[PDB]
Amino acid sequence: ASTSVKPIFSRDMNEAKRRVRELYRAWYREVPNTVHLFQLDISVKQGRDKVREMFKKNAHITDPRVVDLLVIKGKMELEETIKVWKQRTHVMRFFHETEAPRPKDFLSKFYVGHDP
Amino acid sequence: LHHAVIPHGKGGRSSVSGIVATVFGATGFLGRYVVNHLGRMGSQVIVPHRCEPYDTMHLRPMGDLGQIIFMDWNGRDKDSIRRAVEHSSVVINLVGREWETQNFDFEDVFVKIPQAIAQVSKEAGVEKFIHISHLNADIKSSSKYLRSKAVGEKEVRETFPEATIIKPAEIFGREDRFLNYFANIRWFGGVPLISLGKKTVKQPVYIVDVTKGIINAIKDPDARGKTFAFVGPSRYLLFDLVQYVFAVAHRPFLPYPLPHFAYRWIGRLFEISPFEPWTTRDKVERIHTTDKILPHLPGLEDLGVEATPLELKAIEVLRRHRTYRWLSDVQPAKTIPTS
Amino acid sequence: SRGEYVVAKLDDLINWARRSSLWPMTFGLACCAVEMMHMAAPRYDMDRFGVVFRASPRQSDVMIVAGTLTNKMAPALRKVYDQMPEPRYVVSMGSCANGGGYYHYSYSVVRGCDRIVPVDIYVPGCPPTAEALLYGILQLQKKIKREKRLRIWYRR
Amino acid sequence: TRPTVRPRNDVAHKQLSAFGEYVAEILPKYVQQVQVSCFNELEICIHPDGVIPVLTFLRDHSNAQFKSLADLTAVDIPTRQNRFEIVYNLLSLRFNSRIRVKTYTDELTPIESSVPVYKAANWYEREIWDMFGVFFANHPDLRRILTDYGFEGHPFRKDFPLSGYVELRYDDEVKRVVAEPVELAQEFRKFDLNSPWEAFPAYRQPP
Amino acid sequence: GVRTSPTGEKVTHTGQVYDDGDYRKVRFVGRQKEVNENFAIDLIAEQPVSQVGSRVISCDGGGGALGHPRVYINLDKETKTGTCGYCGLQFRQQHH
Amino acid sequence: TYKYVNLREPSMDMKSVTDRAAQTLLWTELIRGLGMTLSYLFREPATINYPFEKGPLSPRFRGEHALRRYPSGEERCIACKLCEAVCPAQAITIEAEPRADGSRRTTRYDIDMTKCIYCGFCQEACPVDAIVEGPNFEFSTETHEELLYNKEKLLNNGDKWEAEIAANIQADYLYR
Amino acid sequence: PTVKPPTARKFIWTNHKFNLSGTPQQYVPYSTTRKKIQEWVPPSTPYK
Ligand SMILES: NC(=O)C1=CN([C@@H]2O[C@H](COP(=O)(O)OP(=O)(O)OC[C@H]3O[C@@H](n4cnc5c(N)ncnc54)[C@H](OP(=O)(O)O)[C@@H]3O)[C@@H](O)[C@H]2O)C=CC1
Ligand code: SF4
Ligand code: SF4
Ligand code: SF4
Ligand SMILES: [Zn+2]
Repeated sequence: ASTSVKPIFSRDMNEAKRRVRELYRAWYREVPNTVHLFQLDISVKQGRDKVREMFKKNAHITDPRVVDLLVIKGKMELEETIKVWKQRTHVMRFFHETEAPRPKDFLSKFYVGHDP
Repeated sequence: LHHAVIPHGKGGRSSVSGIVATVFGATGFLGRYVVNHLGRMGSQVIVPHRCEPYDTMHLRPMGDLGQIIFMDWNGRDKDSIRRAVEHSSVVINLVGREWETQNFDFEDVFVKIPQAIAQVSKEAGVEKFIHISHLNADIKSSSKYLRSKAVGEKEVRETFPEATIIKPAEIFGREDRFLNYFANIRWFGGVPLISLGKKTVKQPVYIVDVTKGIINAIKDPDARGKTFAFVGPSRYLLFDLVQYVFAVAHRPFLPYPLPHFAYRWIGRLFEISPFEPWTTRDKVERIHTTDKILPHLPGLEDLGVEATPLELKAIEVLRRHRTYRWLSDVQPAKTIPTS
Repeated sequence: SRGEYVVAKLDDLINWARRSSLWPMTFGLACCAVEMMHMAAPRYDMDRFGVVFRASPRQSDVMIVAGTLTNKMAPALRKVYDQMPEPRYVVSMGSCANGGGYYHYSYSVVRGCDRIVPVDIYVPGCPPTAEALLYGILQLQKKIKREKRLRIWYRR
Repeated sequence: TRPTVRPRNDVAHKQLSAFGEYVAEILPKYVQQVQVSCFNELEICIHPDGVIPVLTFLRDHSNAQFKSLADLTAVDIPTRQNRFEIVYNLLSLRFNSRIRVKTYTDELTPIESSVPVYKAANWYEREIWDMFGVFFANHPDLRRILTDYGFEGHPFRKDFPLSGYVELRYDDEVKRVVAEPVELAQEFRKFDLNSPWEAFPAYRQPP
Repeated sequence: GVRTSPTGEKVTHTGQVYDDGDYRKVRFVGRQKEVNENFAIDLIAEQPVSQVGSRVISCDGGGGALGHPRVYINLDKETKTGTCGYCGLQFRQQHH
Repeated sequence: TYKYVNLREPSMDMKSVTDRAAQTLLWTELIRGLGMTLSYLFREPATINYPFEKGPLSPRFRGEHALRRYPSGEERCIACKLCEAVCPAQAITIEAEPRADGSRRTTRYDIDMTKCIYCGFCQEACPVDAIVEGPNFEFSTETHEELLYNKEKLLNNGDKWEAEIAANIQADYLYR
Repeated sequence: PTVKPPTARKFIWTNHKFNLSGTPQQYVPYSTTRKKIQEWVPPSTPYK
């Protein structure tokens, strides 16, 4: 009635999580190629840790429709890296190498400015 | 009161950090990274220059509209120094050449000029003053580059008692003349080395580490009147440091020993060049001067800077010396244990 | 002689050659590129000033950024700039390349090409007339004429 | 007749009304509402499941022959449960007429892809996904078309800010173009322009 | 008129000038500060007061449609002169 | 009504076929295109001698901005901010306050000439002909910061181009 | 101008100046407004 919704690809978290793992392996196997094709200065260890970091931000989702969209955006991002539609600048934007470390504790945030 | 400019913003390009810095020698190698860091947080930077205005164009994109201001100055004109520093709150000195010209010698660029800048800075009310010396500065050293370094270092400390003095080791980076120097020796076949490089120990440091230390010395109020010593986290034999460089570049490494006098005779030959000499007798002495261990001076960890290993950042410096793209690795050179 | 005299005259010669044989590399991006074409048309004929119609990055001496620089295009512009042999000058043409112009506040536009490359002449207008761009090029030639590369070397 | 008022064409208002009922009687399973505007444009409001049946009928039926997809776009109205309105504009060269077909979806419900009906809907649906995030199922190649690679968010949504979240710059330390949080030397100035006095009584809503 | 501050910087017609210790003065080193020499408050003070013989006079700045919107100025008060709100021309009534 | 651009059938008589064979083997149409480029060689070129000759303009030309004055030297601008409201690129910034004599005048008047789309809407909106676009189009600069005009820069343009600006307005104000 | 001279006015430049870019006479932007917030000046004389 009110909770009846059309699905994207997956009908329950079991099928959804299946697609997540298929995506994780695809990204895991690709990092060595990306670090070598783009001549990146990072190591393969950092590349796979960054992939893990992106998968663990969304570990709290429980809506299969939302999980499907996260995977769909993941496959598009993967296709842009395998086919080299991206460039070395785009790949290195997951690491934020030019931004200073913004403080996370109350005192430091209090000294610099008014933002919480 | 007419200072403490009250920084505003989120520490970005269009923010205001409250630093008005006059960076002498901003058009070289170390200056290229200091202006970049100062301008990355919205700092007012005054850049005196002696070169052609065309040679300062790589600095303009480093700051927001109106933040980088260029002026003419002359090393022997105290008035031109007065104009550049009278509005600033920190003066950074990076002047220095690796060879002697027909109009400036090691005495002029490492003793007189740093003394003139320091004296004028004092008389203008500049609070902070950063001066760069060498780790191996000593008045009993064969290299005349390092003898005048020690004289100037002490001469600044008297004129500006509250000045901060930094003493880095050899610095490696994209525009360096340390790793890039151990790659163009291939032009002459083998790689000469005094005592085969087994009698020399080097402790290279990363350019960005030196840059982040300078910035943090400006903000830190405890760095006034305090001397420092920046060094990387590993010591190397000159042989295995040069061996590593040729391995990363995939070039054929052919070393052969050479007596000290012979190496200085070829050094004499290259100094004849009326342009930037490829090498000099002073370059041979410093490259073969074992880096001092100064355990009584604070290092980079006292400024909150984690030293970057030379293995991590050696590839980016030496990629352009390879003769292939996508070659396909090199193992680290042995690190001399501490103590 | 004095040495300075010889250096002064050599500076004039090399400056004369460089400002008399400018070969631009037009980055025709948006509407400002149509006016750049009209500066090559018969009425103005930039070829008569020594400015060839077009060239490739390896044989070009001046880049003319004429149009809106998007975030998707900025990396491409920088790589072309880095591959120009030196001396290399940049001319920023129009409000879009100067400071963002009509699309200054858009999410997808670089606010002035000077955030990506160093600029030498800023030509205003939306678009600048083909005469304004010609005035900009002639102003760059005077800037090259004032260069003192060899004098400063002699006093090093 | 008044020189300054648009003349009213009553004949074309009558014809499009008849065809609107005609279409509503032939596809009752999907059509939810049919209206004609005062400048003679007809709108058919359908259920999102009827995208393929309705468009196929209007393209193939002898009395419709709408063989050109003029435009396919979307509109974002956050006050609705289904915030996305997918609009199809069609043209019949045979009968020299135009019709507009509208449906609705939300962030998570995928609409069916009309590439099998009109091959022109290929890129238009890539533009909708890129700028609004509406997913079209069974699309041959669905990906961003107008935004920068790696762009996060869907710019044409009403809640996406005008200047965005990141801006590009060249950094000389890393020797490449980097992205950083956006800061503006001059904040965009917002103008409150609406007059507090009602202008068009004919469109007044119930209290 | 144009006047100089103790440090030597010219004061603009709006009253703007940088303090002695302000760091923003460094933008003028090797360059100049652009100030208009024709302060408008002084020039409009040099115009004679026009004598008219009616209670209400109208001003349009001169030039007809090249001027400013036409405004009618009341002149009953005899302790001051009616002033045009757009252009600043003053008017006075003839001894009454 | 319509016409056929390319609906033709070549004649197949031996006379016409031989004509096409002569064209194929003797390059007749190619040698007829050389004549058109030979004639242009002997026509006078259309190039003007810049900067000693200038392309024609008109009184309505939209060029560099300028703040104007009344003939008495008073500023025309009365800080109404209509130009700021209609500028489609938001390139005008204005602050105001009563002047020492009590008049309504501006303290800040900035035009960011790198945002401006040189459209003219500011001189249409102005009710006192204070902001105009003069005829200057030769004001390119070597720095971005020189194209951020403030009120002092704009009044200098008006005091510098008033002889010409006043004439152009005289020749076009009856069309407005 | 010889046949039809322009209207003369007292505030018009009597000496034309050309493009001054790249010279010590170049225009340099600045804020024409005065300071908005005034801070408190502490007393010059002690208390205890
Ligand atoms: N590079 C390294 O490995 C080390 C650096 N240092 C010292 O720190 C400082 C940083 O130098 P660095 O950037 O690394 O190397 P650079 O040689 O590239 O620095 C050159 C800078 O100093 C200027 N300069 C040289 N001579 C003069 C002079 N007579 N008058 C005016 N300016 C002059 C140059 O101006 P211009 O370009 O116009 O000629 C330029 O701005 C130096 O003192 C250096 O000795 C200490 C230990 C290691
Ligand atoms: S500045 Fe004007 S003419 Fe030039 S590209 Fe931008 S909008 Fe088009
Ligand atoms: S011409 Fe148009 S864009 Fe430029 S300042 Fe005037 S209103 Fe704004
Ligand atoms: S519209 Fe005219 S009078 Fe009003 S603020 Fe703008 S320039 Fe001044
Ligand atoms: Zn008036």
